[PDB]
Amino acid sequence: DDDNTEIIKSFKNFILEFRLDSQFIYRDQLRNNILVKNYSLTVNMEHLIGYNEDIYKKLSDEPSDIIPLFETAITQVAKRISILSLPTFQLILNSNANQIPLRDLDSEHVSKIVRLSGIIISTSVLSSRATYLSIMCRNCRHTTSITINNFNVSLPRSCLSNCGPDPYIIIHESSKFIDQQFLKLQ
Amino acid sequence: NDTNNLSHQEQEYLKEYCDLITDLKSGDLVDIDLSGSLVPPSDVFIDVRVLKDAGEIQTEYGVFNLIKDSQFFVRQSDVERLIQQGYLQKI
Amino acid sequence: MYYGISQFSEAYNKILRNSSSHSSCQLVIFVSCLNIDALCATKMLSLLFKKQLVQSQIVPIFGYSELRRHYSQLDDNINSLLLVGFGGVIDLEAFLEIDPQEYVIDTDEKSGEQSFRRDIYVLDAHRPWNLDNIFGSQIIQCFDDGTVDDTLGEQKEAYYKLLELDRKQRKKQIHEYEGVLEEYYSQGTTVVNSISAQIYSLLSAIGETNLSNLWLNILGTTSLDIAYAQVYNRLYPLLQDEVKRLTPSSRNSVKTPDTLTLNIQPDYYLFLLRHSSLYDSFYYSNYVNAKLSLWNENGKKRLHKMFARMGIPLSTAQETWLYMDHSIKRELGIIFDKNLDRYGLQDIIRDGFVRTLGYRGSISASEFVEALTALLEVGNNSAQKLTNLRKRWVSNFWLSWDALDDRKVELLNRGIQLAQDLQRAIFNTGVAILEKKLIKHLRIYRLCVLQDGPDLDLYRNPLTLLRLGNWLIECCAESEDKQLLPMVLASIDENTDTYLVAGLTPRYPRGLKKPILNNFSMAFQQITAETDAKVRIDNFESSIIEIRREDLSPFLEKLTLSGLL
Amino acid sequence: KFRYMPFSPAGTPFGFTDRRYLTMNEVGYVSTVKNSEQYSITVSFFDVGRFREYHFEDLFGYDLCFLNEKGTLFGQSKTGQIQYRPHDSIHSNWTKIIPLQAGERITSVAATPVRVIVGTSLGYFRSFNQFGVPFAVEKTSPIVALTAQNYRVFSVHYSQFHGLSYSLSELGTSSKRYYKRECPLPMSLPNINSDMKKDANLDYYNFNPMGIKSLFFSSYGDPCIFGSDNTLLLLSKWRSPEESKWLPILDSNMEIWKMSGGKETTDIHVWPLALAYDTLNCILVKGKHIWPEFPLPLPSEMEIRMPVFVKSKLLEENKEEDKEIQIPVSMAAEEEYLRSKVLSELLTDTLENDGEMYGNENEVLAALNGAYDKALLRLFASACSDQNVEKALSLAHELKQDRALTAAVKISERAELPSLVKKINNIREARYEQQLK
Amino acid sequence: SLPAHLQQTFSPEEIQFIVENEPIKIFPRITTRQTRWQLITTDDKALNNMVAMRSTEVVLWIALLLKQQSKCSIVAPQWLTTKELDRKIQYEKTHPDRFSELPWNWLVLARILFNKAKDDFHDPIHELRGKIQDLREIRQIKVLKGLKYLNESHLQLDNLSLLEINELRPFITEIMDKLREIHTASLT
Ligand SMILES: [Zn+2]
Repeated sequence: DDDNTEIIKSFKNFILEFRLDSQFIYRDQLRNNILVKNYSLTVNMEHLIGYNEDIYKKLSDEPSDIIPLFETAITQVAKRISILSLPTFQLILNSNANQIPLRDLDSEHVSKIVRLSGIIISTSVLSSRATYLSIMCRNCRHTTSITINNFNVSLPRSCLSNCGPDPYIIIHESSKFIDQQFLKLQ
Repeated sequence: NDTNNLSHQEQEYLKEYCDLITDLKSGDLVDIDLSGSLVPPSDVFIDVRVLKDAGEIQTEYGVFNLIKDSQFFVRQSDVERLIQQGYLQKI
Repeated sequence: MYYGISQFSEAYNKILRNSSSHSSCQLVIFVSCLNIDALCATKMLSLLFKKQLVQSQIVPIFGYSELRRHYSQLDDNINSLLLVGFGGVIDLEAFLEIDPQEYVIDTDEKSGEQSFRRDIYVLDAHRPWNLDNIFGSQIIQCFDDGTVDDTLGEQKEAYYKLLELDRKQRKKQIHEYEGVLEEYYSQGTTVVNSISAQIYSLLSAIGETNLSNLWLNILGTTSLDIAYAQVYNRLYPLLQDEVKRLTPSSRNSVKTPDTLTLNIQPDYYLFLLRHSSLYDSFYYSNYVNAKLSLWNENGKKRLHKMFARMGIPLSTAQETWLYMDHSIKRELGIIFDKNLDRYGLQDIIRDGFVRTLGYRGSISASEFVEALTALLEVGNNSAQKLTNLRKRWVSNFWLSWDALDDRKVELLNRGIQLAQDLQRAIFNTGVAILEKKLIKHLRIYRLCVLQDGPDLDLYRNPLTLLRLGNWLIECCAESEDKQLLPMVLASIDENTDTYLVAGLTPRYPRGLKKPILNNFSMAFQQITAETDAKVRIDNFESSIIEIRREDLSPFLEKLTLSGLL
Repeated sequence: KFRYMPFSPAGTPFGFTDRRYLTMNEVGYVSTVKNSEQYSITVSFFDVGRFREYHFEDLFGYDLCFLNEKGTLFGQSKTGQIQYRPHDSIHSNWTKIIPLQAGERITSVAATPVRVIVGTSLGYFRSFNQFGVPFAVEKTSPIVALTAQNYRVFSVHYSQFHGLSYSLSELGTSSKRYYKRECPLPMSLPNINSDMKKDANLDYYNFNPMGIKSLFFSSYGDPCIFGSDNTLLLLSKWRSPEESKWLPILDSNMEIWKMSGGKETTDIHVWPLALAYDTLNCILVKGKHIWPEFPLPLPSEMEIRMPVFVKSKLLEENKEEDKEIQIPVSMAAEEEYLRSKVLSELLTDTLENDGEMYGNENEVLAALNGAYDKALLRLFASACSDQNVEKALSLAHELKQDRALTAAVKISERAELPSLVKKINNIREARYEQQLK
Repeated sequence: SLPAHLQQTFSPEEIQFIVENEPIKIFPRITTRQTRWQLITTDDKALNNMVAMRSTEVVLWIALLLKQQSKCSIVAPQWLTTKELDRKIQYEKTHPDRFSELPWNWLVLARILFNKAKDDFHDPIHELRGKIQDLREIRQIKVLKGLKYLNESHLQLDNLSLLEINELRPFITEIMDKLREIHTASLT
């Protein structure tokens, strides 16, 4: 339970303190992005490694679990530098690690950060995914909500307020969504 | 205080205005260089590197030998005009 | 004139007094380009005089040809001039048209000391000196490591007695002193000490010591380790004391974006370890190639075999060293203790200096000097082309100079990127020389000549040629136990139709007692004095010469016929 | 229990480290670092214009050091080895080794422009000229501290069997003169706190078992010392033995208490350096260890003030959270009048005997007299407002200038005290007659 | 005649020049008290009567000129300390419209002293550099709220620094002028 708070605290203190010479480059970037209504941050791996190698080690071992924690840390900083409401911010990464040729990817690489290159050959249309979502309970007519995030979920079955075996339905009239797209790399 | 694009009335106008500027710059108030720099003086001493081979030249403070890609440690109040003319860089 | 360590302060006081006036540029520095130690020294001096508000000019110089030109044009109110990194071996009063009577201001009636309107100061550890410079030449003022006073009694005596002397007794005496001086002259070159080191002692004397100065000291010193290992080894302990002295209290505190540190820790004779990859660090190391014969597959397979036994997966050994896994990074210091012995490769382990500033990551002095050197080499009818080339090489001085500043790390990274390509191109020529067996094994010395190559232009610069020579010398030093021989290396140019020639010494292996001396100087000199051939001698390092295409073979024929080799 | 140890003015222990300060004064300070079996020493100056900072190596492990603006003196307490170094190059340094009995050790050393002095645990005193020629040997109480300023020298001595004591002397080249010889010293001891508290500062008491934090002569040659209670003491009227007396002139703890808003910031410590007229030069040290470290932090300046206040009363008077406590005007005026009086007397004694150094100090004395009457007028007016004619009249005697007495008449008129107007004018007439005489 | 970028405003160089004329407290390492300085735009007595390690007050440009060399040390202003900056941040958070009462030159002086005099502070410099940033960010929030009250008549500002005003000058004055033109045109 406490580990989720220590990790968030660590990335929060990263953004608030990384100077190179005399400019707090991530505080300035995060402020300048909000003014043009861009809710994201472009972190660079080499700076993270320079600041504290342990954080990069945690990120390198379990990326599916740790990327959401760093994203919520960005939101917590974004409020302090601009409010005396905002969505959850998108984390974006840059790296210079060795490229893997696309033909060499195999079972040794599952759930690892990978850098590669190629040619885009196809693009899908946009489609909608849910982030904040509201729920109605069919029997008692009680209501609640859930927060999805898009890393590797289904509707729950613990009924509340007997209340039945599978009583939950979605209120699309009070829920939030985001864009998603598919691509093919050759 | 080159000419082909100016109309002839403009060609004499420019000469007239140059005469006026040098008249103001001369006489009383001569102690302040009205055509000099407008940026406040930051430092007395600077390091300047030699960009063009103008050879040996004279200036009110003294004589310089502009050996290409040599470097000077000198007071700015002297070399300000040579920086403006483009023989020197501040590095 | 010469001064001792106990009297450097006095020259400094004299200079401050003599170059006082603000009306004129009363102080001039002449510095040899294409030398690192000279560069660093000059840097140090510049900072000192900066603090002292001494108006001055810095001029880089290529060689003797340029030296005369630059000296010629000097104004009379130039009360003081410094010669950095050259000149100790030659009579300066002979080299220039010096009449002392054109420069004495005042003769001190009491001392007999003549005060001159233009004073010339010299810094160089090349030996032996031209004796007049020490003894006769009053305007000339050079610094010595007590070497002159300690050694030269018979020679000093010989010089003065020979000068004073100007029938059986007279004949015997003259013959005697002729002998003495003849014995002293014409001995192989050697270079005994670091320029920057001497200046650091002066800074010590004044009280100007700081980490910015000490790091320059280390940098300058470090440049010697490749070629004059003995020197480096003599100097080294002093550096440890200084680093331990000036490092602050409360050590091993938490980082800050402002925290700077300098510390002693392991370093490896591996080519740029903390950049590129671990595998490339071994593969391009100048020492490893001599120890495992990497020019052929029976050598390369030994390297693969080593990493397999060390327990490092070969696909991770090729990853960029910054991104390589943390566990391997911290276990590497123990893995080498268990495995290098089986490959006869234990000499890889040593201690060195590492510096870091804030959050931007560590670098060692050994890596820094390679970056500097690379920037020197590759930074961006016949007489005009020569002129253009020589002028281009001087701009790289400033492209190097500006990289000594912590505010300009951007330029240093470019230097490192160039260093990697230079070593790659050197290795790809060395393998061709060995596999085609272009080394000719003459009885007295080893000869090698490059008639063609993938791009032979890279060897037109002296420094690059020296790097290739240094590669071949390690290979020749380890390939057989027998026959430590001199080596000659040459490269043609299609624009001049001239061969650029270098004469190279042997050397003893790293792990093993007087030093040897480079004798090519006298040899080259004597054949040049004799020969019909069209040749050039103007370089500070006399071991390097140039000659036209058709004249190489008669020159080398006369050279091998000579007994001076 | 007590044990003898070496000392030098305001040194530091090694602590956990391989380096320390040997001593400090107004001119500069000395530091050293240990390098396996050898030591490196560094000498620093605040007058960077006048002097050059320098360094050298010691193989012998000196543990004693003394500085003046002519040179530096170094010693080894166990081996008896000593060395003196002039600041100039011209007079080359010289060394000597001094005899010692079994278990005897040197406790302190000091030097004038022409005299060299050494003291030991067994109470032996030895003296030499600036070229090591011996002059005399004497047997006294064991010495624990020494200091000098030109020809004036100030010494401290302690024994189980003779108590704590001090001496004052002047090594005039015309003649040597003693003003006090091992007379009793009223200094506050630290032993009770060291025996009871177990504060983990025991290393400092091992390093300095006397707990005498520092001692030096003023900028006008007055003898001064800083106690283990963190109080500054000065010896007044030393020229007159029936009038000589010790004066407490500043309590550091009381200042930090007020500065903190009446709070107990025991994490803060004061390290004294030198006394410049009315102002202390000092380092403000924070954290575990009550002494400074490297690189040297910048100094601070602080004025002396008389001990008159009370914490509880000032808290009651006072009653943003750290705001320094507000004080009654009566206390402020009283403290000023006492401080003005003491300062004027000390300055007067200095001028009476040694004259002006610079040609303007009389003007400061005039300013002090003005401040003195001004403070008394405020106190007088308070007494008049209270209608205490007796106390107001007693205060009026202490005013100097008739300007102030005229103001006192106006104050009495505002107080509507014609009796006091009358009696002040009687005093003014009497003092005018005394001025006419 | 005059450059286009100097028609209505001061450049940051001129702002630095203006700030440099203020007095500052120093400790000299040499004694000048018994040539003499003979200045014409300032007092001359203080520099002629210096005594080593005796505190004195001089103009800032001469103070930086001395600190260039060994001869001087600069005392930091009392507001430039961790305790005071903590209190000012708390004031800023407590009063969501008022500006805290920092001196008119706080940004300029902080960014001069951190470069020229990094060695003479008592607090650790890497904390001061953080607290200065916190103050500037909070003040920028308060500025962005205020630009919704540009009007035809006037505005009041308090404790806003010189550099902060100069940053905003060409925007506020221009938009306010055009609102004035639109309004008065309807009256006429
Ligand atoms: Zn329910």
